[PDB]
Amino acid sequence: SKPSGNYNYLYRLLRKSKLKPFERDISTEIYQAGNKPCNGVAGPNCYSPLQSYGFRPTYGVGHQPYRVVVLSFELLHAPATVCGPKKSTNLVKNKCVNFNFNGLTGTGVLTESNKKFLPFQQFGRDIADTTDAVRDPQTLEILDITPCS
Amino acid sequence: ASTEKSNIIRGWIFGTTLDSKTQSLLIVNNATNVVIKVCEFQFCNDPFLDVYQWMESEFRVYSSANNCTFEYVSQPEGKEGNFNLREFVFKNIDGYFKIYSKHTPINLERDLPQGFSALEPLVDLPIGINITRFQTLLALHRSYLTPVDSSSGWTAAYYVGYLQPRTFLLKYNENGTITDAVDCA
Amino acid sequence: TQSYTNSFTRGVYYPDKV
Repeated sequence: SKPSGNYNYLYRLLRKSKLKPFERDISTEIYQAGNKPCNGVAGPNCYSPLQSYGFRPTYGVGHQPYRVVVLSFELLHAPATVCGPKKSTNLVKNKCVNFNFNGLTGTGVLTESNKKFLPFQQFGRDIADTTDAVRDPQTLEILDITPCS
Repeated sequence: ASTEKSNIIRGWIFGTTLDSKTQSLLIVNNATNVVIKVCEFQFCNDPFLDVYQWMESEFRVYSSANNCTFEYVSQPEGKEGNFNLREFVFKNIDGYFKIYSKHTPINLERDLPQGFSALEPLVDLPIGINITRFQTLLALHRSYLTPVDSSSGWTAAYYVGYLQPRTFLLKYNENGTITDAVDCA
Repeated sequence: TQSYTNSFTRGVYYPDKV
């Protein structure tokens, strides 16, 4: 914001159709509101759709420029790379132990079955959508999650 | 879908008006790498890839590119070798451009054979483009160079199908592969 | 230049990664 007016932000006041989620329309064409074909110049039936902001510190709280940051992440069970600061333990076999591969908590027994997972597949669910087979993030082997006694 | 084995089709374009006034998606597959860029490309009436034959390809499909807000080079993308039918499913929903691919050998006549062949996910990247038109990029390979002029020497075989929202009943085999499907509608 | 054919049982892909 500047006391003389910061004109480095636009908000596309007018548009022909409603925008779909997660899209970007940076077209600077003249919005033809009337019936006469607009020839790219401002007229009584077509104006500039891109309007500038009047950000000034003199305005009260609510008209000041507010920076918005939208973090859009995907929490679907799939091969991921970002897995926080969660550290790793060793790999025990044939015993009732807890498991936390990529945030999936629970209790079961690893059996190291022969299921053939594809490179884009890491988790496997049963009829009841309960994850019964997982791919180890570090080792490329496949481990089943069977409930304990 | 196409069954050529001479690397003719090696890219596609996506956009609304295919001009410099709006954004456009340019995807080109080379012999060793793939280039995916989102820029205000000025597509001509007949976009095609030029070759100076073996190397040194020229991008004569567009006239200018200024904004260029998104670029992507994966170089694993779509060639699937040179030894037949490579099916592709392009999806653009919620700003994410999903691409599917699958390589199925052909042992029949010049027609779509029976059976089932599920496609595998390839890449998912956001472009935020209101894609309404597309065109297939193909290398002419007229044994010499050609200018940027359209309607080149075409003298010197792909299928196109439109997708619709349909409910399917997928049948997985014992090995986890899809061997049958049913279109409920 | 243009021909019309029908796909019998092709066009299926894996919806999710499970």
